[PDB]
Amino acid sequence: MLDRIASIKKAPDEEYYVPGHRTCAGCGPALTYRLVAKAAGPNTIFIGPTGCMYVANTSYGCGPWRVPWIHAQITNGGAVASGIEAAYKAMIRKKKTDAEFPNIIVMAGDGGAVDIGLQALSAMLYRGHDVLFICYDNESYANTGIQTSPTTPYGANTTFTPPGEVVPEGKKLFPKDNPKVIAHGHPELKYVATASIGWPVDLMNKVRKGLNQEGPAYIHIHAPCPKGWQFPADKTIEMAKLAVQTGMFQLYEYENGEYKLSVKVDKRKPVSEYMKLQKRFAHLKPEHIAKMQAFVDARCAEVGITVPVV
Amino acid sequence: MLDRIASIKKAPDEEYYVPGHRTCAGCGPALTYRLVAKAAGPNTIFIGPTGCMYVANTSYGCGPWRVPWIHAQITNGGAVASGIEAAYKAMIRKKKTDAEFPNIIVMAGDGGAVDIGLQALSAMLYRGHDVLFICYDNESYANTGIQTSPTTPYGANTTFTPPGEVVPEGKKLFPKDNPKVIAHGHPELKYVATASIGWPVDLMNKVRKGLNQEGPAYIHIHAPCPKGWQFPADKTIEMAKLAVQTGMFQLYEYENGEYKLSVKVDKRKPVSEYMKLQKRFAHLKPEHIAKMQAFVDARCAEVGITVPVVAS
Amino acid sequence: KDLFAEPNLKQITVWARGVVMNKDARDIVVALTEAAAKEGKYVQAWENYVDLPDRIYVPVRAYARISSDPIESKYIYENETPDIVVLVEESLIKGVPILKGIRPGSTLVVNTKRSIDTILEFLGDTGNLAQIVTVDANSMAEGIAAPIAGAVVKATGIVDVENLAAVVKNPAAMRRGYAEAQVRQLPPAVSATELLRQMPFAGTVPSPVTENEGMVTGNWRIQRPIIDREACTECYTCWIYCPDSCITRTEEGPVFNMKYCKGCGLCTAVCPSGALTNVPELDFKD
Amino acid sequence: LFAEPNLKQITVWARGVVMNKDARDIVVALTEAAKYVQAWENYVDLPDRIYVPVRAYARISSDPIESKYIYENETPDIVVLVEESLIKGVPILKGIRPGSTLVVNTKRSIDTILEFLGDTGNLAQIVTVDANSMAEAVMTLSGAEGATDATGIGAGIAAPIAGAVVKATGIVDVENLAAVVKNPAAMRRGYAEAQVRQLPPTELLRQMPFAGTVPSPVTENEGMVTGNWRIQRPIIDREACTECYTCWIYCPDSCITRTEEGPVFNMKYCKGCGLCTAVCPSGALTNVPELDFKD
Amino acid sequence: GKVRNISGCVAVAHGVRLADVDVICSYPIRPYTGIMSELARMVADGELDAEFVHGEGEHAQLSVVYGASAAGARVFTGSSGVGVTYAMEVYSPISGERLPVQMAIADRTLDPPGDFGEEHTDAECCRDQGWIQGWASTPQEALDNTLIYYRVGEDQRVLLPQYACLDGYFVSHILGPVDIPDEAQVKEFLPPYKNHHVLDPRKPQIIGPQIEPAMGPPLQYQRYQAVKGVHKVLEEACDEFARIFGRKYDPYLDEYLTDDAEVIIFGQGAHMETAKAVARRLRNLGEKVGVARLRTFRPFPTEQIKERLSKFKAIGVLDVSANFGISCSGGVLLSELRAALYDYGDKVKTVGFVAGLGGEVVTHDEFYRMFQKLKEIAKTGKVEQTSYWIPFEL
Amino acid sequence: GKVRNISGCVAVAHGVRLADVDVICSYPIRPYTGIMSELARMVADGELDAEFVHGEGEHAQLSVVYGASAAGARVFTGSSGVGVTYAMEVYSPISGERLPVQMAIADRTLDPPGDFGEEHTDAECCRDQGWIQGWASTPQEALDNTLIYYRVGEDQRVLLPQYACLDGYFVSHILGPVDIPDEAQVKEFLPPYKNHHVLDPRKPQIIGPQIEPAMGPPLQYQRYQAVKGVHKVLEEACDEFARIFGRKYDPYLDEYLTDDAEVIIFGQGAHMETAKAVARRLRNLGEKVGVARLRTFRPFPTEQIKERLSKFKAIGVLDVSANFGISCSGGVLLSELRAALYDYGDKVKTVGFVAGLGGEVVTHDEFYRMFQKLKEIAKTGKVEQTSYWIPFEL
Ligand SMILES: Cc1ncc(C[n+]2csc(CCOP(=O)(O)OP(=O)(O)O)c2C)c(N)n1
Ligand code: SF4
Ligand code: SF4
Ligand code: SF4
Ligand SMILES: [Mg+2]
Ligand SMILES: [Mg+2]
Repeated sequence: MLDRIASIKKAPDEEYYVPGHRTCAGCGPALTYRLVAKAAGPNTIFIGPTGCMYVANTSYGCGPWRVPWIHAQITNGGAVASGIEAAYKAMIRKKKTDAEFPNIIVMAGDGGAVDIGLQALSAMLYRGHDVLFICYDNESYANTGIQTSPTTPYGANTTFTPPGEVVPEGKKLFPKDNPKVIAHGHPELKYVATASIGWPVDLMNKVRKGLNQEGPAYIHIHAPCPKGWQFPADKTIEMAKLAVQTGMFQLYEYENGEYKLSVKVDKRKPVSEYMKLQKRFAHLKPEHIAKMQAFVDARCAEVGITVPVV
Repeated sequence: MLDRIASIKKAPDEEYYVPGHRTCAGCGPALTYRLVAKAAGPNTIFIGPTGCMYVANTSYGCGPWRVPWIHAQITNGGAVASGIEAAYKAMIRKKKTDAEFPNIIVMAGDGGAVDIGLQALSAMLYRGHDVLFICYDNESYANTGIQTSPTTPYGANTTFTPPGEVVPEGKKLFPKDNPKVIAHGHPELKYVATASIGWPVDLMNKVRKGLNQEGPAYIHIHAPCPKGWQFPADKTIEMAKLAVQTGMFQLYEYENGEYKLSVKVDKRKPVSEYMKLQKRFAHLKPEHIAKMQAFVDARCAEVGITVPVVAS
Repeated sequence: KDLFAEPNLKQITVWARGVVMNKDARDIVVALTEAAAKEGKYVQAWENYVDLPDRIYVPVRAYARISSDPIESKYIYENETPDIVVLVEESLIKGVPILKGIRPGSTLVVNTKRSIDTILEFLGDTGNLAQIVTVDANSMAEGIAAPIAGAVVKATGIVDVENLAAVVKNPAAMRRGYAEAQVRQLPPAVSATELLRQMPFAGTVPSPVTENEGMVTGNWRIQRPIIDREACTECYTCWIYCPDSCITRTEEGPVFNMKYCKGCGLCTAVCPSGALTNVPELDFKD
Repeated sequence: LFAEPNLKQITVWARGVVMNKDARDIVVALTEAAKYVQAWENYVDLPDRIYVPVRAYARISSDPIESKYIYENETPDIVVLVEESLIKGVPILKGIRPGSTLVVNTKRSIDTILEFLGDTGNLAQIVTVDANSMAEAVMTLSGAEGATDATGIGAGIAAPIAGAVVKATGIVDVENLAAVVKNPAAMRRGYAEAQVRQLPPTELLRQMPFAGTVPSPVTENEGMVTGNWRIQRPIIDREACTECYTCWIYCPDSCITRTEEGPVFNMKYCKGCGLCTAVCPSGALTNVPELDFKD
Repeated sequence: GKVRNISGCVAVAHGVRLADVDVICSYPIRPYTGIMSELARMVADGELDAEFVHGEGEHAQLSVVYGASAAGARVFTGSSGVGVTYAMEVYSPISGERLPVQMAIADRTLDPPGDFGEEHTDAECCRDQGWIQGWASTPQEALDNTLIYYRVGEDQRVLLPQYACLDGYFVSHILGPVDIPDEAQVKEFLPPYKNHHVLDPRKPQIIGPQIEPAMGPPLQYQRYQAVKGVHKVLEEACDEFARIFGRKYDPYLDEYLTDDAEVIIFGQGAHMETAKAVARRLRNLGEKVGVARLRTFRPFPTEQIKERLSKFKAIGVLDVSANFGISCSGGVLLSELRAALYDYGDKVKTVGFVAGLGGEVVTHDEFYRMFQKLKEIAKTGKVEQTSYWIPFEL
Repeated sequence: GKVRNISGCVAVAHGVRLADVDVICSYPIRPYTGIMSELARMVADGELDAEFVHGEGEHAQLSVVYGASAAGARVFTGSSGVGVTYAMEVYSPISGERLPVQMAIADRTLDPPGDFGEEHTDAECCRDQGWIQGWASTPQEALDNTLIYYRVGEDQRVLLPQYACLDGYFVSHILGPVDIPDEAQVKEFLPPYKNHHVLDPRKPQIIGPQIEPAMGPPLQYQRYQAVKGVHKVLEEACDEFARIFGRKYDPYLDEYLTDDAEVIIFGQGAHMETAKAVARRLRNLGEKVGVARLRTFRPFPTEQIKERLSKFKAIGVLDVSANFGISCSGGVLLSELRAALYDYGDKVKTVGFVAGLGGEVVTHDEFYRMFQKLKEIAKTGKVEQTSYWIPFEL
């Protein structure tokens, strides 16, 4: 059983995501991977569907993971995870191994968890495998050169959603809320949570909480992309904290049919103070910001944020 | 706009699902298709992913639909529908057709909506296509010879979940509640509903209500399978009614974050009065029935059915 | 077919109602093949793969092949030239091609209580059919496999009685069917071009207007709904619940279409007025 | 047997993402200005990372180019650096041909640059231009992976740097290059203010492990040393350090180790993102240019 | 050594049971469904201790057994028809990561024709994925190939996945005399599965990192040499299978009356058994005809065919499949046989026969008409068309 | 025609633009992604009026355009590598329902090797699916093939989907002079798409019903004959493309200095451009060498090759792909070329060269060593091994 982490100082020194990977400077998802591996421990197996945290970390013919890791397709992150779980539970039962049951973690991108890997995700929760499925969310297909995704915000600029006269906002679609998708309909699902790199301790505790569960767990982590969202490499944590403080990302634990907010927002800032710091929203007019805000208000109502916008 | 259906007397006589198909005697999903085609009207395009309502209806080299219909894979029900919608909205805009925008309805089995076609469903709701996605649920992969599916009830007997000493209940897994899965996370989704063939008017109106919407709709229809669930061919409608009266299936309309119950169940029967009529549960001990009851009770709690069980 | 014919091979076609009576058709075939294997015959037993998936009350088939020589026609799906036609359900003589491709000196075994003469009103032309057998296996089994299988031996003598009495679970009912069987002796392929021409563009066929003639399902009927119009409240509960659209609302009330009616009995079961009755199909000529 | 004397190879090093567009626009403007030309971004460097040494290659010839399908220029004639710290820890002088020119974007003196280069080899000329003051660096998500650039060519610091290259080699006319750039004015500055100084005269199969499977590292991934990404490095003031280790928990590259003396920063892999400097609540960290250090 | 009269589906499951497979992932599609149905019963009744995972699809099927094998477990799955093409993406990573996943394929046509009958087309799409692939013509052979492909495929000098193929309906459903071996016979034959890499926190490994651009060819050539060495291991297994199980298999070709044959029919699957039945009768009429059944499709026995099938005047190649647009307008076997016998192209006449389409039975009459066509070629030494689409063209 | 130095991605997008495609379904994968980005821009900038659907995956991509084609709209999509194999199931129904869906493929190796370079391996998996398939070697050719494949594929005598293939990076990224045609040139060339069946509530049709088992072969043979008639339409399109656009393409083979050539190198794609650069140079040394580039992969020009390539002493086959286990241990091209020239097997020597693995560039030096080997075979008349895996074996 993985104990609760009291503070940053009382967090373990051991790294299981070592220095040396071809990730962007100040990569949000890289910190995500580091914190998850730190909270997981040595008894962990990582499944990495094709994306930044696969390609960038492994370039070339190497890897930063101190624990076992295998590549998966972007289409079968959870499907492969299901097999590794079933194998160990079978190899152990038939006394074909002395290995203890390991922590089985999927590090899927938003595309591989919300879009093209959703089917393999839902079915793992359905079969109730003891596997921790994590989505690191940079709100785009980042490794392919920043393309639109179901988690990409409305009016965001991507190579698949460029702003033009015909499509002034670039992306007309409002994002899909994957945490809410899988939180319902799966009887075996025991723990759902959303986390942010702005809150590293809260993140690691949620991971350990998911690992401690006697079933499948899912954690949707917000991971700002400096390259994709177009902002300086030293403002990633400022983007992560601002995203929560403005209501763009909601921190909670949905358990037993009820939401439990993680961070206390006394007053939330308008989205414009968050979108103006990112050149991916630099094309949007005040009508678009209003539509974003109205959406965020409705999104915040779903989790229980009743406070008005300041 | 398709007007509301007041009653059976006030229901349309026009059939768009004609006699002549190789479906089982007293086929639940066949009636489902009949009711859906009747409520849809002539300006409708049907998409049939591989399953009973594809194979049985088209066998051989024919079909019962008076309206256009195309085969899809069991994997791409919503994906194909999205294409037909995108095509028509473009062909119309570029003045390449004078055809009016049709009713686009997917008739997917439970496997083709909950299991292997789920991804094509979710992504269609995300893109907000003007398409009605319907799942007729016989709680198995029926056309392949009745195999277990995410909608197959707990402890149910299939060729993939046979009862034995190692697994006495056959199926250890409790079913996935797909309507609640897709009800959250999709901003473009405007209308979700669960229906049963036991309530034909309520069923048809929900279809018309979903079609009247300017976006993606999803309707999970309960359609008992005499062949698969192993019960007489003339007890399908009694099974549909019992499924509701015992809490196995819940009739509601989830809109704007709130569930709205369709039928008033003053008193709920125990789950045994529904499972005893089906030989797929014939292996279960009173202890397995208990787990089923506890599950059904909790399932009724989520939507708002608070009434107690009579003679439990 | 001259260089690859098998004179020592007897073909058996066992018709049945889908789902409900498929096993009965199977048990007949298996018992026969096991009995012939005791005499040294080469046997094969299987269900019609073509009829799969089987539907409720759809005419399905179970085939048998018994030969003194090794079978070289194993990979053939269906028995195209049967020597023995077996019916597990009586209404199969109505509207079902059970006499297609029958070979000279053949036998028709039927499970019924009706006279042979009445059956011939449903058979029409018997063709090369040599014998007809009727057995009431319903009363003998009260499975019906043994009484029917016993009746087959009485007319054809394909296997010895004692050999068949060693493979059945109810030998007693078998001997009755072997004894009470009513036997009456009767007096004694398209080209690939056309097969290609009958194939439309990409398999695309036009939508029906009023009915789907590609699948007439009236011969699924074991029983048909019969209405008592003096008991009918015209609630049309039956009309809204027919899976096969066989009911039409008229001023006289619900009119039942017998061309496609599968006789599922749903209309009868849900009718609150009891104005509908399930009556055996062989009480009707239409 | 396959040499091309009329073919000049140009290798332009840059920092990823921040100056990937700039390095490309430099190459593109010249090829468009010229003869037989080829312009492309190093496919090997894709996808570009922040502050990673990336490259843009150019080939201009009076004769038809028959070496187009080669990913990289293996024998460069012109080496261009848009960022100053690229002289440190980056193999920018590999395979350089005689009579070559080194173009660097900096305000620093030539003598200081030579202290990091060591032997220039076949390098004939070195050129420096302060394009930072003349133009502004441009970034966009458009024009990626082969897409067209809606912002155009030579919009930012591309033209002033490219103009400085012309002053030493004279590969293309200024007016021709001024007709493909968005700022011909800034180009004229780079072409005029450029300071030019003349310089003095089978196994791969054995190296392939089982199925490409490699063992997990223990302390570090030596397969990807990222210290040479640094344009700047964090410097600590330990008398201002509260040892809260806020920096330690926010480092994406695990380059900080907690000791009794406080946070120790690993300069072998540090990419110098400056997050630690930005998230430090005590202000004990400061971002200082990398070229102020010799190690 | 118990002899049973079982179908192919049950026969495969008994082979899987004796292999003590640890992970099984299932999904329904005819006619392979019976395998999983039998495997599900065997697990439920305690005849086999194994994790029976209910996959959400075929892509998932191959994905599960991929990860399970990487965790060091012996795995088994299978599919048919469009199920084979749905899981297409996963095939290449399995071979490339050297994971000996065995997948049973009871062939079925794609859409179209649909869900009725068999064609080899579905499995023949996986020709390049780097697997061991071959057809069993009888239920007994389907059981045998299961153990053998496990033995050959999980051999540490090979470490490659296998396609245990068998004809839809004709092998999967039709009963056949099957000698189901003893476990001591299988224990003697099949060692426990052990790969060079495995996911284990005690011995951490990084499986499948993005490799260097320059390291592309060495990785490709590494698997190439692994494929080349399959044949030698296969031969050792057939010699060992005969010693232990009493059944002698030929590693490459099942030849029937080919010694004095002037013309032969080349092909694979159950329909070659029908071809032997036609050949036998024509042999008794004094006509020197023969049949050569291919036992190993992948890796293709190129030189074995060149050596052993280059003594005939004419060779008819039956392709029970629809490989559209391909050279010579026949099938894959036609193209790959002509490639093997290319140096004898002027002497050894070859023609392709395309039949069994849509799952139709390749009848005795059709095989007769093939053999007669071969005599016309043998007399004239000329080939009008390179292929005939039976029964529309011949 | 305005001449521009654009990449393959932009060149393809302009072909899609000039085709006035109505429905576009997209998804990101290197290196084809750039096509959709330009198309997304053309729509956003109003350069093209089209429905730009954001597909959730490649299986969906081909699925979307499937239904979209059935609704009577001209469609376009594309993918690379494992994206091509992921949408594998949908290929057969698209062709089988006679829907001229065009899919652009910028080639990429599967997993493994991974995300770096190109192999023809991915597109060569779809050889049997019944599509029109060929490789473009230059950015100009990538634009030209788009229009050609639309005209041929949407022809009511053909009605088949097409694989517009082009080499990864080498064509997709590498800039080249492209003469971009006028709208009037294309409108004259390409009439609106009209199929025989379409989803229309006014004239209802049942598309893809479960057919009779006996109707299996005639449906297969119907599509077979449709594939056979592609070549005749293709020739008419190439003659018409030349008349309107001023560029005369050969329907099957782009041969360079083959008239008096004694040995040639056979293959397809951009690396053939490297081969053309090497052949000329050896010609200046007095060496009679040539190059025959395959422009149409499917349907295979079997008889065209038999006629035009049977006048050479030796033929080297370059397969820039990894088709494991195949006959002669080379690639698909080697086997299908030998099959076509089977009748001349004793005279015309053929050998396979497998290179460009993992996306590596097939260098001049490598092509030189191929040309030297061909002269060695032509002098001796003997072939040691049927294939050489460069640079590990040659
Ligand atoms: C990709 C794919 N996998 C498997 C099949 C085989 N198959 C044919 S019908 C059928 C059953 C479909 O189940 P469901 O969606 O529940 O519809 P139902 O048969 O119950 O009406 C299956 C699995 C297929 N056609 N395609
Ligand atoms: S693109 Fe974004 S997620 Fe990927 S390495 Fe760069 S910063 Fe990290
Ligand atoms: S199996 Fe079920 S769904 Fe299919 S035809 Fe029979 S009753 Fe209807
Ligand atoms: S259900 Fe009975 S009472 Fe009602 S309309 Fe039908 S026959 Fe009449
Ligand atoms: Mg992402
Ligand atoms: Mg179902």
